[PDB]
Amino acid sequence: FEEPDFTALCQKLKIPDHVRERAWLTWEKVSSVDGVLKKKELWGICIFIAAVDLDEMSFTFTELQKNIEISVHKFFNLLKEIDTSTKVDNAMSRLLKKYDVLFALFSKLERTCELIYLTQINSALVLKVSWITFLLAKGEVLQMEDDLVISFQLMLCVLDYFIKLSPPMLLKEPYKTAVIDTRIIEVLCKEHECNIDEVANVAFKNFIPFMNSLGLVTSNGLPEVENLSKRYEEIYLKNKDLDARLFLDHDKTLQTPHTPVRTVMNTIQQLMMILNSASDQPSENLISYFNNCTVNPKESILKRVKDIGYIFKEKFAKAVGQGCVEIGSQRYKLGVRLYYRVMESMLKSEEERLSIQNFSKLLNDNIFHMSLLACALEVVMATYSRSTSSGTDLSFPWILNVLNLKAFDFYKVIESFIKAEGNLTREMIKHLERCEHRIMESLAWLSDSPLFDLIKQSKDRKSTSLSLFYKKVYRLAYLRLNTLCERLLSEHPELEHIIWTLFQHTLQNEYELMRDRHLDQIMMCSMYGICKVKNIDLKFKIIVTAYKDLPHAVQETFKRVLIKEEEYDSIIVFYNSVFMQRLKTNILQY
Repeated sequence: FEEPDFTALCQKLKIPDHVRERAWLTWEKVSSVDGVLKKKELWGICIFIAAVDLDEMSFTFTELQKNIEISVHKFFNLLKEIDTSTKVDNAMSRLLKKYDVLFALFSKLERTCELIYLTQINSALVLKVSWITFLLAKGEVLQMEDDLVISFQLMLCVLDYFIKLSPPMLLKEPYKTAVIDTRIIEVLCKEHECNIDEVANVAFKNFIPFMNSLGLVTSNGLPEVENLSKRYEEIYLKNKDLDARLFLDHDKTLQTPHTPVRTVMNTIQQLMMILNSASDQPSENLISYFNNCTVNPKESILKRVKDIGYIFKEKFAKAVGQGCVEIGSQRYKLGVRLYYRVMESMLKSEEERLSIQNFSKLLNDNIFHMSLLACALEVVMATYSRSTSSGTDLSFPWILNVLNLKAFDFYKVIESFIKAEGNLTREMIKHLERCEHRIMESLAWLSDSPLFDLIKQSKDRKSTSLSLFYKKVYRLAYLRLNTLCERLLSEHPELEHIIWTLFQHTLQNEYELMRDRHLDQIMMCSMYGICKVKNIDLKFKIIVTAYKDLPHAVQETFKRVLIKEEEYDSIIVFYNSVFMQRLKTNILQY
């Protein structure tokens, strides 16, 4: 069956035989299903799929792109059509993220250069050397591969270095009459809404040490452009990544309210407003409430903060880069500034309501403090990340594993936090609400979770935390169930309430099915399970396609579902083996 053009492409990418024969088998099963269908683009994608699942990348992703002449986003889009394995999805995800971040940074770099150098050692030269230098500097200090902020501050340091190297003649007027001194790193931090202390730490701890490892290749300040270019190529060929040097030629392979970096840099200043009066220590009023307690909690509170900042900036560095313990430090400080601030707002607001000053059960509750702290930290960590409406591994629920805090417990504080801090931006509020959504949809239903005891200790007839939670889950569950129903079942509106009854029945009387599973999986199975006993043609592929268009739905939710303990399959396999096993004698009634 193997068309020659395919075997040709396979050869140009040095594809091994097992990979060739699996790239082809994939092309067979894909053309077999139709709905997508030049046909060369799809071939390389099949090759790429084969070379990821088989752990045999004999080619760099840029090489593949050079051959099927596809754009990065286009490649990604087309891949969503194919029933690719989760492992491919991870691969393309990481690659998509890497590209977007790199593109943003490079765009920002090239944009800034045209405003520093009047156009014509010269501007074109420094752009090349700054970018490749940064490219190498990035790889040494950062282990994230998609952290916009630290990368950008790093890039600002690189830029700073080469502006001074530049003769002031070809510099534009702010910078020209400025290198004649250290005002350059200030001007940038002003022009780009960056903290001067954040940048200076990166320069001292990361950028400058790195440059000092380039002495053998630098003459007259300037590193050898070509030696670095070769040093980068060595790493590009190794990761089989994308050749990021190509941005310099505006290479086609890499062509596609505020551009991505200024966006995130501004929300950071928005956090600097909110905290422009909060010390990293309990204020005297905070200390008042402490002293006005039955048991003075100040000892346990100052210690918890110390203990957590240790586990934090360590874990931070484990994920961001070992040479970044100090930025983990200056992130955590911000969290503490917020944390103490909100705690003062809470206590004060609580005496306006309770007319007392002894808040001793509250202030000595260990779970309450960890909650409030994890929450202040999250606001901070999210302020520093690329907005997740494709986020990161520092994204929620990263902060929950650091503090060893159960998601349910974390959820209970969100509402009071938002209200206690009247200065949270709408975006921060919206992000916290989405955090609550994840706890509701899956996290609180994890195997080790207080929730299942609130449920067990309600299987009798004092339950109130359990009821407000269930009321919030239902709202989420029905809202999702309903947009799905209107899209897929206009012609049978009588089914919706029926499904919802089965959905409710499961969350309530079969909760031990949600254990380490996802709410939307119980939703999708409920639609299907009912549609079948009432003989409506609604196959899972249809259900699952509609599911993807939901606000924050991810493919892994239907591709990877817990069947037996430590056993993951598809939602269909889940439907038949487990979901129908427990609910057989309930869907009888319908």
